[PDB]
Amino acid sequence: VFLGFLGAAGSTMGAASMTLTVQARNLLSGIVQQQSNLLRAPECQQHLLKDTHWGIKQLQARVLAVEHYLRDQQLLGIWGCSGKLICCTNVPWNSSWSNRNLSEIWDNMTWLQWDKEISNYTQIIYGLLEESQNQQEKNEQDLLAL
Amino acid sequence: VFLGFLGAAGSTMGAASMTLTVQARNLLSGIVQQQSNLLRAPECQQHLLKDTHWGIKQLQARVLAVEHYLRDQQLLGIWGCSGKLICCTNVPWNSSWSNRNLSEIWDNMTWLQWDKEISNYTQIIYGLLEESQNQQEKNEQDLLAL
Amino acid sequence: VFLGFLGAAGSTMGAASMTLTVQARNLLSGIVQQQSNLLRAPECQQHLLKDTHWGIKQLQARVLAVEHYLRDQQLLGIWGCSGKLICCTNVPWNSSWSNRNLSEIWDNMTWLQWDKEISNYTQIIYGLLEESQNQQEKNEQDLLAL
Amino acid sequence: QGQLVQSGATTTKPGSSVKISCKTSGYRFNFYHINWIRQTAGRGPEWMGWISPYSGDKNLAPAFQDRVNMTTDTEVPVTSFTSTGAAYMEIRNLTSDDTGTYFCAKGLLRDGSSTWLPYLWGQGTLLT
Amino acid sequence: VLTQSASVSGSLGQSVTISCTGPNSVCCSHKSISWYQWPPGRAPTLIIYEDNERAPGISPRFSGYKSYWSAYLTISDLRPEDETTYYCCSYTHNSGCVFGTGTKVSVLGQS
Ligand SMILES: *[C@@H]1O[C@H](CO)[C@@H](O[C@@H]2O[C@H](CO)[C@@H](O[C@@H]3O[C@H](CO[C@H]4O[C@H](CO[C@H]5O[C@H](CO)[C@@H](O)[C@H](O)[C@@H]5O)[C@@H](O)[C@H](O[C@H]5O[C@H](CO)[C@@H](O)[C@H](O)[C@@H]5O)[C@@H]4O)[C@@H](O)[C@H](O[C@H]4O[C@H](CO)[C@@H](O)[C@H](O)[C@@H]4O)[C@@H]3O)[C@H](O)[C@H]2NC(C)=O)[C@H](O)[C@H]1NC(C)=O
Ligand SMILES: *[C@@H]1O[C@H](CO)[C@@H](O[C@@H]2O[C@H](CO)[C@@H](O[C@@H]3O[C@H](CO[C@H]4O[C@H](CO[C@H]5O[C@H](CO)[C@@H](O)[C@H](O)[C@@H]5O)[C@@H](O)[C@H](O[C@H]5O[C@H](CO)[C@@H](O)[C@H](O)[C@@H]5O)[C@@H]4O)[C@@H](O)[C@H](O[C@H]4O[C@H](CO)[C@@H](O)[C@H](O)[C@@H]4O)[C@@H]3O)[C@H](O)[C@H]2NC(C)=O)[C@H](O)[C@H]1NC(C)=O
Ligand SMILES: *[C@@H]1O[C@H](CO)[C@@H](O[C@@H]2O[C@H](CO)[C@@H](O[C@@H]3O[C@H](CO[C@H]4O[C@H](CO[C@H]5O[C@H](CO)[C@@H](O)[C@H](O)[C@@H]5O)[C@@H](O)[C@H](O[C@H]5O[C@H](CO)[C@@H](O)[C@H](O)[C@@H]5O)[C@@H]4O)[C@@H](O)[C@H](O[C@H]4O[C@H](CO)[C@@H](O)[C@H](O)[C@@H]4O)[C@@H]3O)[C@H](O)[C@H]2NC(C)=O)[C@H](O)[C@H]1NC(C)=O
Ligand SMILES: *[C@@H]1O[C@H](CO)[C@@H](O)[C@H](O)[C@H]1NC(C)=O
Ligand SMILES: *[C@@H]1O[C@H](CO)[C@@H](O)[C@H](O)[C@H]1NC(C)=O
Ligand SMILES: *[C@@H]1O[C@H](CO)[C@@H](O)[C@H](O)[C@H]1NC(C)=O
Repeated sequence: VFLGFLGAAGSTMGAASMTLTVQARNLLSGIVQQQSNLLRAPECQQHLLKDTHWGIKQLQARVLAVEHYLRDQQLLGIWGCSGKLICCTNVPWNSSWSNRNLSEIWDNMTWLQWDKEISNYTQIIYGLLEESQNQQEKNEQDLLAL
Repeated sequence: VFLGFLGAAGSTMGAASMTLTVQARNLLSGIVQQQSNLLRAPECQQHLLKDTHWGIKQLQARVLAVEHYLRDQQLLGIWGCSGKLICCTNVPWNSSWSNRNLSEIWDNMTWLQWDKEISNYTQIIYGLLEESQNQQEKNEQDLLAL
Repeated sequence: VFLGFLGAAGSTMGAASMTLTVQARNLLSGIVQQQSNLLRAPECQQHLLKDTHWGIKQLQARVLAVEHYLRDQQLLGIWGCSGKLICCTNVPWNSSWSNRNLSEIWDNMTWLQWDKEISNYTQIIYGLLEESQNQQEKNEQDLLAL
Repeated sequence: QGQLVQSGATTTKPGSSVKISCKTSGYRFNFYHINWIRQTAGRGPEWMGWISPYSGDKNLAPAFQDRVNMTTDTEVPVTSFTSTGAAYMEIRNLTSDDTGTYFCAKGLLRDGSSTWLPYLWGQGTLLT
Repeated sequence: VLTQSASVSGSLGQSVTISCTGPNSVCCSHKSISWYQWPPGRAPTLIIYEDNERAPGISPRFSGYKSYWSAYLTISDLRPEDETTYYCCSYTHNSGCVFGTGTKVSVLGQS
């Protein structure tokens, strides 16, 4: 049985990592009903968008949502993890970020307080994540210049 | 020789499966000409978008198209099939959906009447598709908690 | 040390191919600040979008940017290279396109003058790129009809 | 596609200093190096030195290490991928054995191992 | 320093090979070998860009080959314009070109 959207937000990181598809779905099934415009097709043409800037304003909100999706898919793309929800990398874990052991992290902490504890070094980790790939780019570069 | 956009819609499922790139292209080359705004750049500035809500209305139509693309790419993403056009999964085929044999399906049926015959159980198959991955998520979970 | 956005535009093709992540980032960190709407959330509500079509006009510009991103990710998708920045294909290199050897290309030319020299045959190469996959589609087709 | 024009030839008695000018066109003058080589009449021709128009770093043969001064004029843009420049070569002490044919050349590739290797030559000049 | 092999010729149509070698300080191993066609008192031309590859626009009849001690350059399908003087060189990335002594003689078939 599945706890529902964001159900494991108070669960251990391992339990939420088991239901990450659940959190992944609310990125799409909020935006499937709005792009549908099936219940919007007939109601006063296109919900009277003439002299109603809330209609455009509403539309701009829909744009922000798909724009955020594109930000996350871009990050998964430049880290070579586009197709997968869980991917391992080559970046070693610098201990200065967090000193907690594996058992304490995955069976004693929630993703919220973890993201709060590591929000300080997120940019650095992303930099290593954008950098580390670059050594794969370079190995492919060796295969390119023969 | 290539039958053209949606050319194999009346062909056997195997023949259309050979030209799925053709149907894939009309998702992009309708929207390349509109994002181009090259023939739109000079014609009365931005096609007079002041006091013309059809211009915004037009724009909202363009938004719906890229929004639908994002729905399909999200589904390919959460099924771990982002990079490929044909991917095999772990979900076994429950016979209650269709009792037809392989030869009758791929060399006697078109994709239209197939999609019509299985539209009843599409949501269930998607649920198994979102669920089955979750066992891969769990195998990666075993590799995570060591 | 990293030359910066588009820094290796005058460098040899090999050097730019080493810093393609740098050029890849300006697709996302221009559009992260605009979708943020954090500095836009409070300034006169939504930057007064009533009786200001520049606001909508501005929004349409943001749409064109994410639309172009979707064009490139679609092309990487239909070439089976979604997850990777460097991918090798099955298409052989027809010599009529360029007669230059590998050393002269990667250690003597920049990406600009290369793209200018090959802009003539880009569509043909894309056609082979959309076609060649189709033989992979067909191998998967052999595995489908058993 | 490029061209390397060289200055007019002149004969000067030994003891004085001189200057050779090598004008470029048909490529990006800052992309390829500039080499100066002499063909000795009666012996084997010898490479003399090379200098980068962009980096400005110069490396000469030990046979002309403290006897040659090189200078590269700033390139003049022509096309999006073509510039024009001037390369200058100088000798401090002149002698009768300095007689021979001289040439200026450009680089082959921009990077790699064969970067400063002479590829495209000038018409040449004659001496005393 | 580098001593180019003695001058050898041959009638048109056959193949001719010239070698280049020197001391272990400038031997052909661990160094890059270049070959040039140099008419006397005229503008030279580059043939081989490295010991195993060619320059842009070089006919494939001009092939190269380098051993752990000496290097060679072969010219197949001889033609009238092949009568010229040739020189070799040794170079690296931070050094300079060290020219060989030279091979000048080349003959025509049936004159
Ligand atoms: C919100 O936060 C709270 C934190 O407080 C969190 O509660 C934790 O929940 C997780 C699981 O979701 C627990 O983690 C696992 O718990 C396993 C134990 O579960 C069984 O045993 C419980 C204890 O029963 C004891 O007492 C009875 C007598 O009453 C006795 O017979 C038993 O033998 C045992 O000594 C029990 O409470 C539990 O619940 C059911 O059963 C009881 C009756 O036993 C019934 O009264 C309940 O109403 C309910 O029906 C169940 O029986 C534990 O074993 C496991 O450790 C390893 O063992 C299992 C094998 O059993 C492995 O499969 C597993 O992978 C482990 O390797 C693990 O510790 C955790 O203990 C809770 N922590 C608490 C309660 O403090 C919530 O889940 C959070 N919720 C969200 C949504 O985030
Ligand atoms: C729309 O729907 C229709 C359904 O009606 C569909 O038509 C089907 O088309 C598919 C292919 O697109 C056919 O499937 C394959 O057909 C292979 C046979 O093709 C050859 O043989 C045909 C029969 O010729 C017989 O008669 C002549 C005498 O006239 C005789 O000499 C022959 O030996 C043979 O006995 C023939 O019609 C066909 O067409 C060309 O040739 C004839 C002359 O022969 C000419 O008149 C035509 O104008 C045309 O030029 C061709 O010659 C069949 O063999 C194959 O089965 C296996 O064999 C081949 C090896 O040959 C394998 O490669 C293959 O993979 C198979 O394993 C297969 O059955 C199918 O038969 C059609 N069904 C019909 C017509 O009812 C349309 O394609 C659909 N279109 C779209 C866009 O969806
Ligand atoms: C814009 O375009 C220009 C094109 O003009 C381009 O310049 C090229 O830059 C690339 C690299 O970015 C060069 O490619 C490599 O260069 C390697 C050589 O680098 C060293 O050697 C240089 C020559 O020094 C000679 O002279 C000194 C005496 O002054 C002597 O001691 C040396 O032994 C040598 O003979 C040198 O200029 C260079 O720069 C530093 O050092 C000098 C002092 O030596 C100092 O004055 C400078 O200010 C600076 O601090 C450096 O020392 C070359 O070796 C390499 O070839 C192979 O070798 C290396 C191993 O060393 C391998 O690792 C490599 O992978 C290769 O296999 C390769 O050729 C290229 O030569 C330039 N071309 C020029 C200048 O014409 C710019 O980079 C472009 N910029 C952009 C952003 O696009
Ligand atoms: C992590 O980086 C810090 C400096 O940023 C360094 O002091 C520390 O030793 C590093 N930890 C490692 C390499 O484990
Ligand atoms: C498919 O599921 C139905 C119930 O939903 C079940 O009755 C049937 O046996 C299943 N078929 C299989 C497992 O092959
Ligand atoms: C490339 O294609 C042209 C015709 O488009 C052909 O003439 C040429 O031989 C081809 N080159 C190959 C196959 O190497």
